[PDB]
Amino acid sequence: ANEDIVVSKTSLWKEMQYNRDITIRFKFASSIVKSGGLGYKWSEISFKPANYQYTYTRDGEEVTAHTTCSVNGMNDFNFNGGSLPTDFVISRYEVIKENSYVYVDYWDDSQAFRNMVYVRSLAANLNSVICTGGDYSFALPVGQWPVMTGGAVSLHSAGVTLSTQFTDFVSLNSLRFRFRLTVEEPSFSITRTRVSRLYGLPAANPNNGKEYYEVAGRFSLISLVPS
Amino acid sequence: TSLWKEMQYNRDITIRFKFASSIVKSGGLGYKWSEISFKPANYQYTYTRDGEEVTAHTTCSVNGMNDFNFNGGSLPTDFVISRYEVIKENSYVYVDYWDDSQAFRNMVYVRSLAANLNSVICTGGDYSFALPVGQWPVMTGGAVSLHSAGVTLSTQFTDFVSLNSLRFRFRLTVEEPSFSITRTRVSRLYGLPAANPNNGKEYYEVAGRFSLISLVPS
Repeated sequence: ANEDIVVSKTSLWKEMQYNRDITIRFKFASSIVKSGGLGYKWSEISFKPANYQYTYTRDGEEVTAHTTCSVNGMNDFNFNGGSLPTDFVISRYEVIKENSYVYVDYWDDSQAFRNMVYVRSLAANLNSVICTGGDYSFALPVGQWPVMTGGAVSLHSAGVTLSTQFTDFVSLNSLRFRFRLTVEEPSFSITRTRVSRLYGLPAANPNNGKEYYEVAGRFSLISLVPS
Repeated sequence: TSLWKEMQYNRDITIRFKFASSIVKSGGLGYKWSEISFKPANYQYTYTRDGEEVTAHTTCSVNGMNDFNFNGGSLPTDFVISRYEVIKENSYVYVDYWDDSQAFRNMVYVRSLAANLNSVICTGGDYSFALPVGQWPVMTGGAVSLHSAGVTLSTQFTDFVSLNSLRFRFRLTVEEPSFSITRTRVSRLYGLPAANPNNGKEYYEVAGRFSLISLVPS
């Protein structure tokens, strides 16, 4: 239909500010696929969305939170040790750099979260976090194993998106925190190759054995409330 | 204190979108492909509704895709596809939508959203795999129909203002024709592969009606 219709009687409203602490814990995931043949070649090392769930205290209440971490704007690198069946090769491996973004979707079970409605403005003041790459060994059938090591980026808050999903009957909120990246030390390399001194975070072992990365701070919301 | 009231905006909607794919060959002799995957795709267009010319933007992405593979053998000369994506009934297609219409500008303080949309069938086109020697295997077919499964309102807050967008989620049903890869044992599988999901179409279209209830100044 193509119409405009008045659904209620004029009412009174005012803007109210809400400030709340937030703790964002998340982690990456990777997909590593080998090529067939003898076993010296890898076809793909890429980032994959990863979920994390946890609980933390805020204002004397235990808050249960869920996050999903994904990346965008990743860069494709490769390593060609040669065309022989016995030459080490990585056809494609992803690296996040300053032209990439990390997104962390966040939801929590607090009444404050469910009550985010008619939000006019939302700003976040979050600490940065450094994500560093752990080692990843490439187990060749014969010979010493090349090892990817290093790499690091720091994450900096760059906007927040509030999403409200409308299904057959009710509404569910989600916040997406976007992070811009700055490359940091150490650079990454692959032992036993001439690949070294590159900056950014590869997808081989982005969590470096950590159970999660954490970004904490506060965010303020200004919403329209009845007057 | 300000004065506000709820308004309902009923409008027809035309959603045009398309897929994109990434096809990466393995280095070497030329018989191995490493990946065939879906990638997000943007589309922009204009349409008319009750006298107003509406300019719209969409971004189409998929989630829950399935990783298939074809292993013709471990010899350098055997055709292989290490990983190709297929959307099936456990997958979702999402279409983000924005338009420049006056009604869309009032979608800031939203009480509810509803959409009644037609379904659309997306069918795969052919994709040839040029081998160094021998006849070329061709991936052909595949199809899914898209069914509206919810709408999400997104508001992006950056340094100063807020940008709104709608995300339409579609659940899928597999349809005829099934897909296969000629010159191989792979045949009659159901779902839409990432090889050529647009089948030479400039875009796919889903149209219907949209209902918005929001709080606006009095």
